[PDB]
Amino acid sequence: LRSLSDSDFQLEVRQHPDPIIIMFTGSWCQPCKKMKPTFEEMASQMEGDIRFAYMDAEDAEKTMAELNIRTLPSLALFVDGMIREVFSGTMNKSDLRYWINNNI
Repeated sequence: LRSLSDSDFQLEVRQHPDPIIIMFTGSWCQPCKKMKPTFEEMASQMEGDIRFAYMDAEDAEKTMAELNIRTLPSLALFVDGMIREVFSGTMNKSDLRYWINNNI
């Protein structure tokens, strides 16, 4: 999965036509380590429907600030370059599917 930084955000999220969910992550986060395989399993199922990417705290300070994202990991779904929903914390595979499909 691609990792994005603040410098990529305008192009890849605000300007890009296709939906994207960003998992915000960090180096010292056990919960993030266990959720990665789930996020990546979901990415594989939804390929060509929704894009999936990471943003590490160290590279996404400005993005996290303006989206007021603290909890880690966090998920942020964008549609038409606009924020749809932000989830704070971990999800198992079934809750993740429900969250995505219910929000698009």
